[PDB]
Amino acid sequence: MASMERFLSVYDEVQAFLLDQLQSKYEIDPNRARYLRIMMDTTCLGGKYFRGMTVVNVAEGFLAVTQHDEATKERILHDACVGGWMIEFLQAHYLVEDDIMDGSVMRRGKPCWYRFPGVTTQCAINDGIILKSWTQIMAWHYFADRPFLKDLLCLFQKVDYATAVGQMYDVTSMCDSNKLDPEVAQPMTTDFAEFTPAIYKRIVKYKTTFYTYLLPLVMGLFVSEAAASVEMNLVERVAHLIGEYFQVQDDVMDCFTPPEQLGKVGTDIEDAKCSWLAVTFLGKANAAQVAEFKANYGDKDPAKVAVVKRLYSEANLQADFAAYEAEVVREVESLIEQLKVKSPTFAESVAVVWEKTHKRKK
Amino acid sequence: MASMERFLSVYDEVQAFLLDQLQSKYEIDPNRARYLRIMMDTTCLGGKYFRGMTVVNVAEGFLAVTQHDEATKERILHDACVGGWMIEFLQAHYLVEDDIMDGSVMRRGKPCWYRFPGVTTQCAINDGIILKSWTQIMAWHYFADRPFLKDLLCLFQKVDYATAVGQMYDVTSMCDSNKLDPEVAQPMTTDFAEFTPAIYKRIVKYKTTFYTYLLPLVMGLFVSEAAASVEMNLVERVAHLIGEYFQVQDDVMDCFTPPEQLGKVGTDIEDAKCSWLAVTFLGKANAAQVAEFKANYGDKDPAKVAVVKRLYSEANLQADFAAYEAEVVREVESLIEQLKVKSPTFAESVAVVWEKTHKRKK
Ligand SMILES: O=P(O)(O)C(O)(Cc1cnc2ccccn12)P(=O)(O)O
Ligand SMILES: O=P(O)(O)C(O)(Cc1cnc2ccccn12)P(=O)(O)O
Ligand SMILES: C=C(C)CCOP(=O)(O)OP(=O)(O)O
Ligand SMILES: C=C(C)CCOP(=O)(O)OP(=O)(O)O
Ligand SMILES: [Mg+2]
Ligand SMILES: [Mg+2]
Ligand SMILES: [Mg+2]
Ligand SMILES: [Mg+2]
Ligand SMILES: [Mg+2]
Ligand SMILES: [Mg+2]
Repeated sequence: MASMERFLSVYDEVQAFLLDQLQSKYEIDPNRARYLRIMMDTTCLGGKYFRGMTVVNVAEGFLAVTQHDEATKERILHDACVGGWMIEFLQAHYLVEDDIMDGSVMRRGKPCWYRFPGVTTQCAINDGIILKSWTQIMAWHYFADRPFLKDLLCLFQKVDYATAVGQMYDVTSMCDSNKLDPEVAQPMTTDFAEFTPAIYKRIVKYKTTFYTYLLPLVMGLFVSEAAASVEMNLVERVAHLIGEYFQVQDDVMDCFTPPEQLGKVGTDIEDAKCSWLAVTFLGKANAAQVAEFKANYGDKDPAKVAVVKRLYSEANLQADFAAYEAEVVREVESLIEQLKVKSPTFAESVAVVWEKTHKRKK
Repeated sequence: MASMERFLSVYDEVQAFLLDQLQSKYEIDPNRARYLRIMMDTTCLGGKYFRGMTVVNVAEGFLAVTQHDEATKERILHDACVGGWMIEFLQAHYLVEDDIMDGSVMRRGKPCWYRFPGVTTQCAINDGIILKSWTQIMAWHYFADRPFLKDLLCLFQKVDYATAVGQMYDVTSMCDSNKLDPEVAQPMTTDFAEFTPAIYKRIVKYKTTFYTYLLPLVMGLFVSEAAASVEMNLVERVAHLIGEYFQVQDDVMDCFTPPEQLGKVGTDIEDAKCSWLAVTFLGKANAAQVAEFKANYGDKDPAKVAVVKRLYSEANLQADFAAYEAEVVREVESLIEQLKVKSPTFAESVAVVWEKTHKRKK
């Protein structure tokens, strides 16, 4: 695709600036510099680019309906692409750490960064932190001058914090709230009482909807100076909605999509994750299905995992997903309809994002 | 001490705000809220507070020589204390991750956060990231309104990045630059050719002098609006100097201070760290001392470590430290003398910081 290449060319610009700066203000030798180019390529590239592309889409949207000089068109698109990369670098950061926290094996068809032979956990934690700093380095370099800079950075760190908070929700989801205590070794739940639709939704709201949807949509508005031309409550509500759906597909895919298509290998069952499959399962299963699940869930044993998979198939959980999906389509089309009142171009952007998300295979 | 208590009371304010906000905008249950109060207390408290106190000192300095209304005095001190906590929270973040990367056991007389039974590595990585976000949450809450806010946040992230970059230098210091490669398992150096004074100094410049000295000194100026009344090159140079010395003491203490006085247990020998002791040792030892060191360094074996300790004692490395220290006193007093020309009050601040650093025991 010819817009993908234009986005990626801005990466090459950004990568060059970052690496030049390291050699020239941070006294880095070429081998460490090389290491960081590979760390940036490995953790920032080979994804769908839908977070960053989303910023560009929103910006091109306002550009088609507004008068601008050719140079402003250019600047604005360039700003959109750098903004896009901030979010991709923000994601890279989170995935590096997440793969560590989750015990993952592959991502984008390659081993997870920390599993690289010359990397390891000790380095990966810090590479992760580098990824996050890079995002602030870009912002300050490319946007120091822009009227949207405070707003952009205030949003970004609010989104970053929601995500970290959401991450803490996810990684403690298999613990009984009342037993959770830094002094005491955390035992897994036996009741699964907190695998509810409400709690599931809280987890996913924070760990994924802010950075996956809210941030790119609102950033696209910021770099367009168009935030006053939209109902912000509608934007928040639609980003939460689509973002929840996006995480539901992620959960479904963890268990049911073969790793070669997915580019990563599922770990939710092993990890005892409060995943959409698990919550939906516990919502429809009988007494004997529940008990069989309690005795097999949250263990690396390939045979116990096989059982949970067989339980999930038995429970016919694809019916539940069709119902789920049908309701989300209702509400998304609704919210897009509402967005049309003050901003038809933006609601068209939302519709493209939704379309891409709905039709996803990996 | 009665200024320590006033600083800590601002923590209680900040802690309350952060935790209230979680319950009221982030839907946190009391048990997760509790977990984060203990994580904040454990990682933010029980240290010397010299980074944050340093901001307060600098601010009180400009307040004694300037006319202000009683309310501005108050505001400015409050701002200084919140600024101070940003750096303490920034340090907390770095120590949580560092203890993981370094394989440490204790800090401030308690197990390292990740070694807590109810915490673990998976949670600690993220608690760490929370710590860093808290710093931006404070800034934006307390200072959204202040004229120094861009400057403060631009500096902070520049300092944060230098540190992360310095961390990558430290954790790869026992690798031969030319062998370092993400695809290939990293073998320790056999030559120790990169354990030089120049390389040592580059490591420490980035991993410690920016956040330990540059940031608090410059932040104290920012919240005082007094940055134009100082020679910034002199500030940078003195912060680098004192900060290097501070890391040298840290290295010396790692090996030679008993854990009960230190509050942490040394790991530099085991970890193959490019530490001041190692570099100085390699700088004065004979052919047979060097070879004996090469065969014992970078191994957890208590007996190989015993040997490196015995080699360090043999080499009479406390003479070298006295010479080192005598030269730093020369240059610090020099730089403080220079600081007196445009700003005598600030140079007095620097002198207090230096005095505290020089006379430290843990
Ligand atoms: O590993 P993946 O891709 O399956 C999965 O999506 C990863 C993921 C989702 N949301 C976040 C937020 C921060 C870091 C990682 N995140 P999950 O949430 O299931 O770990
Ligand atoms: O663990 P400590 O206290 O001995 C030691 O000081 C810790 C340390 C120094 N500088 C940094 C910067 C970021 C994180 C940790 N840092 P070291 O550098 O020797 O790990
Ligand atoms: C569910 C979430 C938010 C994590 C998976 O992220 P993506 O599937 O967007 O990862 P890439 O496309 O960037 O590989
Ligand atoms: C050498 C450095 C910079 C790390 C040790 O930091 P401190 O010795 O300042 O840690 P606390 O006083 O905060 O425990
Ligand atoms: Mg994961
Ligand atoms: Mg996860
Ligand atoms: Mg997943
Ligand atoms: Mg350490
Ligand atoms: Mg270290
Ligand atoms: Mg140390």
